[PDB]
Amino acid sequence: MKKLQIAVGIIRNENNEIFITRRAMANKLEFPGGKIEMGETPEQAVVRELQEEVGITPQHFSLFEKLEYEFPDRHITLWFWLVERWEGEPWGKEGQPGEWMSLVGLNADDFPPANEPVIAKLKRL
Ligand code: NA
Repeated sequence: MKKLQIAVGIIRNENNEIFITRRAMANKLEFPGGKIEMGETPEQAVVRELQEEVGITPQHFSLFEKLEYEFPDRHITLWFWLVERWEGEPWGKEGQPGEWMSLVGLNADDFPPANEPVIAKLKRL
């Protein structure tokens, strides 16, 4: 039994827009994120992952949602962090250009199914 945990960043600006990436579900939207390494905490992981993939250092953030998946010999945990303040400007730092999408025009169906409960929550408030 081993764990695989993913730190996910929900970067939201002042205009209720979120920074998302598009995939080449050939065009579904996704949140930036990556694996939490051994010896690294969930908070340290989302900061590092965003610094590496998006070019920002999250300063003000909180746990927005936590999803668990139990498969044979593997437990998966997705940590979704709502990032409201940061240093830097999001961009395709490692070739993964993202884009700002307003929540008013976003549909959960545009994201892979795992994101459903997160999008619903984002659009409520
Ligand atoms: Na990574």
